[PDB]
Amino acid sequence: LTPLTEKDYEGLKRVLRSLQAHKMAWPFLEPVDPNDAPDYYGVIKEPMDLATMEERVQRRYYEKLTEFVADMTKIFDNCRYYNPSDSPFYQCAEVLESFFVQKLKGFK
Amino acid sequence: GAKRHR
Repeated sequence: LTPLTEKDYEGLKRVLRSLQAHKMAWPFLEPVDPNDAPDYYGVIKEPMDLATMEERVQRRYYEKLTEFVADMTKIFDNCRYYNPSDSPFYQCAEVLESFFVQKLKGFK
Repeated sequence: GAKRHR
């Protein structure tokens, strides 16, 4: 797989901002606050959130699109793992993952 | 594990 270029990085930033602007992105903007989920960091092995992704994109952490997609997928899979399926959080992960898959298809 | 309400 090819490395990310500076042009690819403009696309990553675009996709990240589209997610951050979505009405269902509210649970994911910042790292989970342990005061909202006291055992979260003992249960979730690899926490992730959109702010952490934004720091990584700004620092050109990702070498390949697969690593960016893996981090995004952690956001959604962690939320569905920690929360019950009837929670507003679980719903937000399902809607925002579908939106991310629509945007990702753009990269080809 | 139940998260705090928004």
